[PDB]
Amino acid sequence: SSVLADALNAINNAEKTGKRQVLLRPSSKVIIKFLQVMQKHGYIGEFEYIDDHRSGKIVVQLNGRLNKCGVISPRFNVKIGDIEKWTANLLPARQFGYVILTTSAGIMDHEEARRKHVSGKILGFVY
Amino acid sequence: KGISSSAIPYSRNAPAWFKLSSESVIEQIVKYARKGLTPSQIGVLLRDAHGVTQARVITGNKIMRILKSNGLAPEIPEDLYYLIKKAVSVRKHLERNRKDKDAKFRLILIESRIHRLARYYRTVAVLPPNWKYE
RNA sequence: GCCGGUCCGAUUUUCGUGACUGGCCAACGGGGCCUUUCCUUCUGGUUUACUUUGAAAAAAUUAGAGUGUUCAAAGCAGGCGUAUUGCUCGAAUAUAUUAGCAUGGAAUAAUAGAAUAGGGUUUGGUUCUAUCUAGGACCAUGAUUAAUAGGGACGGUCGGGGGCAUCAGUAUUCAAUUGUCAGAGGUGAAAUUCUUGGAUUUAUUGAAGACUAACUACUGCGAAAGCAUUUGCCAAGGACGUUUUCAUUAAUCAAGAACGUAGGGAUCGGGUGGUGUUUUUUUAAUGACCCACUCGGCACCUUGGAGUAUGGUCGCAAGGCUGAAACUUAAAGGAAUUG
Repeated sequence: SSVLADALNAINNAEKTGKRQVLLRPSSKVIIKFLQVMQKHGYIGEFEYIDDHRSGKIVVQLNGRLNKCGVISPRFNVKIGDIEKWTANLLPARQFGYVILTTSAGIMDHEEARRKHVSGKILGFVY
Repeated sequence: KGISSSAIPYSRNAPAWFKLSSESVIEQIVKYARKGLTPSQIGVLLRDAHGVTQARVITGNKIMRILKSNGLAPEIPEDLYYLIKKAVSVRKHLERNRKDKDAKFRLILIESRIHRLARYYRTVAVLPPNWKYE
C-alpha cells in the first residue's frame, strides 16, 4: 500500500474515535516532514520518532484539532495559477485549512508556497 | 498467517562478555565449512559453540561474503538447493507409489515455489542463466 | 579582556597618565595542511517532469480604453498652438499557448552510479649478511538496515492430513456340527415365502466381503471435496521457538495446469514464568492439574403495483329432460315422486 496514506488514515480514524496518543508504525521522512509542517500549523501536538533500525515508529500526542487529513494518490504537477482551484475544490473555505505540496524546498503549505513563490506537486491536504 | 521470527537486538556490536578473538571465528566457520556444513547450520552451531550472536555482528560481514572471501562459495544458494532437495525427495516417493495425490499437489506447489525463486535468481543473475531446473 | 615589565613624577610599597614591551585568554576572519593513508578494476585501438525568460508573436483574437454617430446598433480623433524647437492627451491596457528555440535551482517520481572488499596460491628461479635474511615471475575473486513484507534451514512437537503394508472388533451373510419341537416371517390388518429332508431360537466353530458402535464435543486436520480401529514404513504440512541464513525474491488475476465499530469468557496447539498436588528415586525419556503472560487457530458472547369501471378487440359457460330428426317415436335411463 501507500505508507503515507495509511499513516494519515491511522491518525484520522484515531482522531475520529477520540484517542489521544496514536502509534503509527510504518514511518518515513516524508511523513516526518508532513506532520512536522502540520504541527507547525498546530493541528497536532508534539510527536516522537522512536528509532529502531527496521522502520522506526511514530507516536503523536494530538489534542483535538484535526477533523480530516489525507493525501491525493495521483501526485500531479500543479501550477501556481491552479492552487486556488485546488483549494476551492479540496477545502471548505479559502483560509480555513491548508494543502501542502511537494516543491523545491519541499513540505510547504499553500500559504508558504505563494509566499516563497514556488510550486510543485500536491501530496496531501489537511484542515 | 502468523509471526514467529528472531528479534535481532538494537545493539550492533560484539556483546562485550565475549572473550574470544575475531579471526578465530573465521577459522571456526571455515573449519565447519570444510567439514561440509550448510551456512544456516554454521550460524546455529556458531550461536551455540562459542557465544557469538551472528557473524555480521561479531566479524566484519556476513557468512556468505566471508565464505566467498575464503573460497568456499556455494554454487547454488541455500534455499534453492533445499527446495531442489525437497522436490527430488517427494518425486522419488511419488515414483515409489504414484497413488499419493496429496504428494502430487505438494510437488506442484514446490515446483511453483522453486520456479519463482529461479526466476528471481535468473533476473538478478547470480547463477548462470540457461539454468531452468533441468 | 587578564597579567608582568622598561620608564616620568610622588615611593624604598603603590598610584596618575602618556609612550612601549611581552606571557596569555575568548570572538572574528585569511593562507595552507590531515581526513583522495602506501597496494589491484573504464566504455574502443548523473539526466529527465516544476518557476522566471526573451525572440519570432496573423489581421481579425481576448478584455480594456477616451470620443455626444442627436443616444444606441455600429465607426475610431491626438488637437492646439508659440498653427514658430512646446501644451493638454487617448485606440497606454491584454492570449498565438496543447507545439517550439534555448537558457538558468532545489523535494518528489523515474533513469543512472563509485573504478571498494588483497599488510589468497603450488612452485620456479636471482643475490646478500655473520647455516638467518633481502629483492624478482607463473599458478586458484564483485556497496548499508534486516519490516509484526517473503521464501529457506534447525529444534521439541503437532494433527480422525495423505500413500503403502499390517493388526483388531463384534456385528451382517453363508457353510458345517449339536440341541428341542410347530410354527417362523412380515404388517394397520393380512398375504407371498420358509418349515417334521427339523424353518425360527440355542451352542461350538469356520469362511467371505464391507464398516469402524459408545468415546463424539459448537473439538482436530486438509487448498477443496472430505477425513475416525491398532502398529510400522514412506514422504509432506501447520503453529510455536529462534541474538540462524538469503536480501524485495511480494501481491493480483485472463490463457494454461493439478485435484475433486470495540470489549470479555472458554477451548485447541506451541512457548515463558510461578509453586502445591499428582509425580518419584543412578536405567533412558521429560508427563498431569492449577494461575499469570504470549502467538496462532476452529469458534462463541455483548455493545410500477393495488383495486375499480368497461357498449372496444378476441375467445367462451352461453342456447335443454336425454334418447329424438325430416319422425311428437320405442327400449333404457336422470327428474320429482307418501300412485
